[PDB]
Amino acid sequence: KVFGRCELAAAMKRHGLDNYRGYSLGNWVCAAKFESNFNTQATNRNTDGSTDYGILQINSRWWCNDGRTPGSRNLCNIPCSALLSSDITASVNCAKKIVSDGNGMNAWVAWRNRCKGTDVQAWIRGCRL
Ligand SMILES: [Br-]
Ligand SMILES: [Br-]
Ligand SMILES: [Br-]
Ligand SMILES: [Br-]
Ligand SMILES: [Br-]
Ligand SMILES: [Br-]
Ligand SMILES: [Br-]
Ligand code: NA
Repeated sequence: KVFGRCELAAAMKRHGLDNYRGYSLGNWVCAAKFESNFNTQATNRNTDGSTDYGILQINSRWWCNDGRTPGSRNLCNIPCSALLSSDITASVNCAKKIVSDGNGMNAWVAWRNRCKGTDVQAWIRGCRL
């Protein structure tokens, strides 16, 4: 499923992401846009053999199990396929654990490179919230 911008904002807000760990709602919508283009079915292989999954491109090296990343951990205790549902609950709960591990949203390289320090409010502008 390809969310719309204001649709994903409201879905993130309902799952308690707005201002989670100090990060306003626009940061998370921006991060989803540049990691997945709002597509819950997005996947991308990394050079090391791991794969990134779902609307927030969560990495199989650390966070989920896909059965083909030798020596990885499964810290969210979840199969990576659960991160590809049209319901974003599993993705949101795993993001809350990632963003609390010490490096904040710098864990998402596109956030650091394309969202950090920008007018992130523009991403929720005009949405009925
Ligand atoms: Br957009
Ligand atoms: Br594995
Ligand atoms: Br394979
Ligand atoms: Br583990
Ligand atoms: Br949802
Ligand atoms: Br932080
Ligand atoms: Br914002
Ligand atoms: Na893993």
